[PDB]
Amino acid sequence: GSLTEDGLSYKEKFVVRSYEVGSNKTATVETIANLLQEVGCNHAQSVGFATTTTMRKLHLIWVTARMHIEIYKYPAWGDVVEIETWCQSEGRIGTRRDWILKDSVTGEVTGRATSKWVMMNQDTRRLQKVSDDVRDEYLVFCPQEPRLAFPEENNRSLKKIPKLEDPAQYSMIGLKPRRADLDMNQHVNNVTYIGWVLESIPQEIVDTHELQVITLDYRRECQQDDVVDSLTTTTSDSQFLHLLRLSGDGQEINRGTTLWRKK
Amino acid sequence: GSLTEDGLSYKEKFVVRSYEVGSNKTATVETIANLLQEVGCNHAQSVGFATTTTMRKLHLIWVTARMHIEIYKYPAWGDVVEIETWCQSEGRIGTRRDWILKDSVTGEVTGRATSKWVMMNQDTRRLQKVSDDVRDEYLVFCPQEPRLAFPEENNRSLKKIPKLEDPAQYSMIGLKPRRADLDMNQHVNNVTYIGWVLESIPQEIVDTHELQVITLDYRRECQQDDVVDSLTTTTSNDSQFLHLLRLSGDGQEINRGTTLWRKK
Ligand SMILES: N#Cc1ccccc1O
Ligand SMILES: N#Cc1ccccc1O
Ligand SMILES: N#Cc1ccccc1O
Ligand SMILES: N#Cc1ccccc1O
Repeated sequence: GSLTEDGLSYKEKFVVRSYEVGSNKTATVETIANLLQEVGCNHAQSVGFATTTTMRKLHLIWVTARMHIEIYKYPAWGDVVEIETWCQSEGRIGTRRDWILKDSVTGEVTGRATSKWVMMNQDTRRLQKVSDDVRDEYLVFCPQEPRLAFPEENNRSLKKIPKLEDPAQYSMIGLKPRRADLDMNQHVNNVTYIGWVLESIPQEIVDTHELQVITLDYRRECQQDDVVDSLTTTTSDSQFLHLLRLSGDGQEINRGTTLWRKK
Repeated sequence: GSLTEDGLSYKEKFVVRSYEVGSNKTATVETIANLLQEVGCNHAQSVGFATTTTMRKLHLIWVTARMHIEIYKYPAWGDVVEIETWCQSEGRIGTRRDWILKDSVTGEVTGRATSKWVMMNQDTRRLQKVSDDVRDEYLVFCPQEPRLAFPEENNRSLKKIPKLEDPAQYSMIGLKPRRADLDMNQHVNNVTYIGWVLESIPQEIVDTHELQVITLDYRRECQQDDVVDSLTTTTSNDSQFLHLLRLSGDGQEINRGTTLWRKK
């Protein structure tokens, strides 16, 4: 991978692996989400990091608030997918990281994604919002003119998501993380939550449709000893409303929506 | 990746990813097992496949009976690991696939692995000794002189594993696969079973030790609707454990194994 000519975005190519594909022999949306995370980390490394020494001193970290992914064509097993990523500050609110996925052979855009990140104290888990001196440190690595993977005014990535009301149409109960679901800091990987959302989609949908769009809000983290229930109701192409909540008290951890196109 | 000069082994390099590492910022044993599977798959593709046209006609597949991995140094996040793999027939019993892992910078061997595979009818699940006509088709892609990743006299890779007796010292109950644990044929990925074995190792061991050796026997498959219990008992500067995976209800065995850990 490498920073582009202007040093304001980063590109990396990936060969889709045999264990990374589903039954149609194309990459799963979780493999795609793992690759977006990987190119995001390689971008942060290439420019000196994604916390600055200032954030590290204040015990401040970046945390995902929302992930939105739209795929037109999933890369097949053995195909090379090229991914370009960049960041942009959105004022005191937080920062956005965008991605563009392309077929390396044709050069056509096969997917796009956008995420919203907020600053949080690592210990108290309190938000606080982006400070003046911290922001300045990041500004030099972001384009100043708006560069959006989803430019359209009031598009799918910015839509408010409602809370699913019981009884849910479908559910997968008692989902628990294992060591492979944790990251290097022993926290559940953000991609695991996407997998848990998808657990309550009926197999008949998975067999006859392809996932086109997924939007997922992150409200609270699932700890190593937590148990999750994944709820799904049809709201319609097929569209679904999703809710992840901790098995006991029913505390919400995530809410989202999915849009599926008939194969 | 590419077949070597003699066309009898295959090499591929991998850059360790950020989500592939544990708390030490080095690759997990499950990341390593996934990479061995990937280089095995790329080797089969580079030579025409890992079923031959005759096996597909007969509804015959290769299935793993045993996996044995020994790691000296786990590659760090960002490091390039080079893996060489080859196959050898072991008569009518079945075939063996071996791997050698190396640090791409130093050229030193950082790990090695060996696996035993048997032929099985895909539908009846019945095992069979490898026939001559099928065997002959594979022989041209394997070295004829023995090439072993574990040459040693009574090496760890060939040791018989006993059945853990209740009560187990440690256990992780109610483990279930999710869609990410399945392969392209909707079967639980062989690496998931390694993860499930490791689930019952106490966190204190994981924090103070590094996994050196894991040997795992595969007896039966966990289906999509099955639930698994992972049992572990200490059998021992080094810690050794006996492992058992069994289906949560009736207690039917799916896997047995052993692990050896060295103090960090
Ligand atoms: N904000 C921000 C940012 C920009 C370039 C690379 C890494 C980052 O976290
Ligand atoms: N997640 C998780 C986890 C952590 C330590 C032991 C077992 C687990 O499933
Ligand atoms: N047996 C065997 C074998 C050898 C080279 C590549 C793939 C194989 O299944
Ligand atoms: N394993 C598995 C699985 C298959 C279909 C739906 C949900 C699942 O966890």
